[PDB]
Amino acid sequence: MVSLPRMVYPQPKVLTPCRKDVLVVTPWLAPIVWEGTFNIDILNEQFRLQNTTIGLTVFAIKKYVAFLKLFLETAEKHFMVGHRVHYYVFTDQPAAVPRVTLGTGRQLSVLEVGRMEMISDFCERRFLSEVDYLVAVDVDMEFRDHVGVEILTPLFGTLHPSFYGSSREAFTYERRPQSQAYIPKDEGDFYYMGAFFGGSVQEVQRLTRACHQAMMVDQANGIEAVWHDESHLNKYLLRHKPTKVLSPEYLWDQQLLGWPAVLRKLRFTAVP
Amino acid sequence: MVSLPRMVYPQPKVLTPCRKDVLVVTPWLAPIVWEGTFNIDILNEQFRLQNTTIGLTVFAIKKYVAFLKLFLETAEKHFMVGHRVHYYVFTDQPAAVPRVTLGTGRQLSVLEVGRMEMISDFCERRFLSEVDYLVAVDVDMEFRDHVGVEILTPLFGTLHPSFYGSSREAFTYERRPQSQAYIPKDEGDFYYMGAFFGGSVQEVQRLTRACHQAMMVDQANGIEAVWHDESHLNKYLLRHKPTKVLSPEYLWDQQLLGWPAVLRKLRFTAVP
Repeated sequence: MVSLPRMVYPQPKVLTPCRKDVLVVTPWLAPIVWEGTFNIDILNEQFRLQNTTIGLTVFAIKKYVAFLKLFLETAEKHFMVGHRVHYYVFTDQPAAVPRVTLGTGRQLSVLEVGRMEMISDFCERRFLSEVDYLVAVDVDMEFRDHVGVEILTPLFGTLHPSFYGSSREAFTYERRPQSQAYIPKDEGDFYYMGAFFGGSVQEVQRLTRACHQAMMVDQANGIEAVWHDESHLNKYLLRHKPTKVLSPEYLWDQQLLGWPAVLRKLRFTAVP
Repeated sequence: MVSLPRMVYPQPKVLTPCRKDVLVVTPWLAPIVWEGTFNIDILNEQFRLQNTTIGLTVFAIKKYVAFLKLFLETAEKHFMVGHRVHYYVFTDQPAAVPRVTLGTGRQLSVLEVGRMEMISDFCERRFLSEVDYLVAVDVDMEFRDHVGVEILTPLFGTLHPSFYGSSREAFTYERRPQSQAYIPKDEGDFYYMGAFFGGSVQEVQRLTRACHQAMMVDQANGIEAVWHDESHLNKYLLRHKPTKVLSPEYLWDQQLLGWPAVLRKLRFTAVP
C-alpha cells in the first residue's frame, strides 16, 4: 500500500538473465528462490514498511532439545535479521530450553506438550493475532547463511535435496490408492520436504488442518502414509500450488550431498 | 481456496530452464511473462475455479471509433477465451459502436463521455461489483495471439517495446524535478507503456487515483509531464512495484520493429 523511498541499485536487464543454469519460475508462475534472483534491499524495504512479524515454529522433543542452542543462536545470526520474529518452541522439557540472548524485536515462547494438529488446532487463535507469517522447521538444523523475507508469500514449499534432479516416477509419494496421500505415477511437479514450509497464518492453518483431517481418515482405514506428514504435504501442494518454491539452498546436507556448483549458498543445513 | 483436479502435463525440471535468453523474474520476485514460462492449462483451471470476471476498459473517441470493429473481433478470438469478460467502451459516439457478436459469458457496456479520472472517479462503485480484474488498453490495436489469465495479478505493467533493451538513462521518464512524475537518472527498473496495464479492481483504482491527483498537482504548477499519463504511471510503478511484468510480446509494432528472435509470439500489436 505504502510507497517505497528512493533507492539506488543495478538496473535489471531484460536481455541478461542472471541465472541460466536453473529454472527460476514454475509453470504456474511462482518464483523458485535461488541466489541471484532477488535484491534483498528492495524486499527488506517492502516488508519493513508493512511492519511484518514472522513466527517460527519448532518442535523439540526428548533428545532433540539438545539441538536448540545451536538452532536458536544461528537463527539470531541469519534468520529474518532486522525484522520482528517470534519463536514458538514446542517441547516436553520446558526447563531444558537453553537461555539464548535475542536481538531487539525478537521473542521466544516455550509451549509445553504431552504436529499438523498442534499448528492447526491448539494454537489456532494465538498465531492469528501475533504474527503475519508462519514458518515450520525441524530443530536438528543450523543456519549457515541468509534466510530472509525473500521466502515470504501466502504459501511456500521447499525442494527436497534428494529429489530436485529426479523424474516424478522416482519421487517417494504415497503410491497406495487407499491413502488420502495417494499420487499416481504420472502426477507431480516437485517432491517437497516436510522439514521447511510456511506462508501466511491463514494458508498454514488451512494446510495443516487439511493434512490432519486426511491423516485421521487414513488412520480410520488402518493405513499410514509412507512418509507420514510429508506424504500428505506433497498431496496438498500438488492440488494447491505454492506461490513460491524454495531451492535446495534452503535445505541441504553437505555431509551426504557435498556442494554442487548449482548451489551458490548453503543457507540451512543438517547438523553432523 | 478450492482444490485442482487431476491433470497430466510435462514435469517441470529444475535443472532445465525453459528460457535461457531472457530475464523471467524481476529482482523483487515478480514473474516477467514470456512464452514458455507458463502452462496455460494449470492457470485456466485456477482462474475458472474462482469464477473470475475480467473487465477490459477501452477509450474510443472521435476518429478512434473506426478501430473498434477489429479491436473487439480479435478480442473475441484471443482475449481471455473461456472466461467471463465485460467490455466497457468509453466513447463520444455511442451510435458508431459496431454490432459485434460475442461469445457466451461475454458482455459489452457502452459508456458515453463528454482517462485516469474516468477509471478512478466516475466508475468507482460499478467496477467494484462487476469484475475481479481490470485491464486498460488502447483501441488502435488488434489481438494476434493468445492473451489470457497468465497476465492476471494484483498489479501489472507492460514493457515498452522501444525500451526493453535500453539503459535507464535512455528512458523517457519525466526529468524535470518540478513534476510529480520526476524520476532521477539513477532510478528506474523498466520503462512501462501506458497502453496496457491492469490488475485487481482495488489496485487499479489506487493507481489511477494516484496518477490523477499527481497530474492535478502538476496542473496547479503549470507543468505537463513529457509523456502525460504514461510519465505518472512510470513513477507509480517505480514506487509500487508491479506483481507481474508483461514482456513486449504483449505490446508490439511489427512495422516499426520487425520480429526479433526473442519474441516467440506477437500477441497484441499496433494496427498499420
